[PDB]
Amino acid sequence: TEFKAGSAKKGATLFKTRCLQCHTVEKGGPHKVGPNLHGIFGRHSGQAEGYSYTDANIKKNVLWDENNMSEYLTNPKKYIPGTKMASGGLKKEKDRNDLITYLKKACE
Amino acid sequence: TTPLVHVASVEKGRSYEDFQKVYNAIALKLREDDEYDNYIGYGPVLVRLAWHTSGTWDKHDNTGGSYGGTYRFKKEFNDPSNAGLQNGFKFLEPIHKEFPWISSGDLFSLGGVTAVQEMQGPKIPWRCGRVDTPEDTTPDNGRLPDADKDADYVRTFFQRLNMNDREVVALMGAHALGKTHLKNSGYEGPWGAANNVFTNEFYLNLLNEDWKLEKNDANNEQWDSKSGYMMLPTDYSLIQDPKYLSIVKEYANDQDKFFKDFSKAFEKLLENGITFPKDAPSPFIFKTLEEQGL
Ligand code: HEM
Ligand code: ZNH
Repeated sequence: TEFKAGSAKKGATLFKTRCLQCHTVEKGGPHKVGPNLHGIFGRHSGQAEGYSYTDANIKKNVLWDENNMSEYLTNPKKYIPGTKMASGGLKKEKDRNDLITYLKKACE
Repeated sequence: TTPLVHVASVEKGRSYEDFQKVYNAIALKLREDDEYDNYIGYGPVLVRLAWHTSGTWDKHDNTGGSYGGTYRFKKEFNDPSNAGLQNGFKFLEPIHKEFPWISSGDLFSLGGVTAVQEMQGPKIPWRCGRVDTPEDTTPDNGRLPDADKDADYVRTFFQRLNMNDREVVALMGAHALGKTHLKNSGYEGPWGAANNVFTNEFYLNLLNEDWKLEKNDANNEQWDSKSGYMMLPTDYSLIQDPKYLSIVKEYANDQDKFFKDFSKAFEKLLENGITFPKDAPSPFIFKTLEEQGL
């Protein structure tokens, strides 16, 4: 596709260091500062049960596919204005592709 | 004799446009070298650098401060309280060799301002003019604060930096950035989850979390939460004191008031002990990398 496909092993370090302070590793997994990312791909924004999302995150209502996903990781507050997702962003294409590849496999 | 007077002299024929360029080179390397400290970036070590080079000030005799840029000399460089900051200097020297005209103090302080602004924080007015002083003006170690203390210490410590209750609570909000490293200070773990984005998380986590006092692997005592975070004794003391507690509460409700007060305080901290002539330029407000299309 336009997004390559590469790393499940390398994105595991990128996830554990840049996301795991919230982002969980299992289904039924807890929401913390942020939601459990299981079943994220193929689901709309702001749909995970038991969590309180900002109006802006549910409002944006976009289906999370690998492409609009990497436009969100580059700058979270420009794609969804008003989001409480306190993250600077992945400025490198390799970093985004490697992580989406891990997220495609881990959030099955 | 009265204290020494440190007059701010603008670098020979330099203006806003020249400093905006120094900012951009830093802000870009902040975006480029994003691998450091398990992807927190060099953002926090830069604001901690600007604070330590300015934290050496003594209002009584005007010694220390950001002016002299004395952090380059072995004595202050090797301060046990400046541990880990060597990484902030290695990040800035390739940028100093690209702009050899800029003074050391101007660079370290500009590093702090660039980092806060880039980590989506408030706009911090910055002034040029700091001039390099020699090895004999380098402040003797231990002027910086101890973490294993209480509210009474914090209040009397900052009095030396000419800071009031509202200023120190505001300045402490910069702890929303980064972490404490065991190999550096004897304390381990972050204050929040958003380690590289300037928010009021510090205050929220202070009052909203479940704090239990434990000991770490360096045998020092710190407050840990179930969420995996931490707070230094000086941090926790902000909710123990009744006067500091009502300001911690205010910033937890209003982030825009916090952003308004930090910028006033942080600027003051970096400009402490520097005299600006009346012919000197009005403070610069730098454009972020996002504001210029990057
Ligand atoms: C670089 C890796 C990252 C990736 C793959 C990423 C991806 C995502 C995605 C896709 C969502 C939207 C979920 C939805 O709407 O259903 C999200 C939400 C969230 N993630 Fe991240 N993120 C990253 C890093 C981080 C970091 C640094 C933190 C820790 C503070 C974090 C915290 C959160 C939070 C707080 C939300 C919830 C936002 C809200 O409720 O408004 N993530 N993340
Ligand atoms: C009282 C007082 C005080 C004290 C004691 C402290 C302390 C601390 C410590 C101990 C540490 C650690 C080191 C390592 O690395 O390990 C930190 C860091 C720190 N810090 Zn901070 N602080 C303070 C103030 C401060 C201020 C005022 C500011 C600013 C404005 C700051 C900013 C900071 C930062 C940002 C950091 C981070 C760094 C890194 O990350 O590296 N800070 N602290």
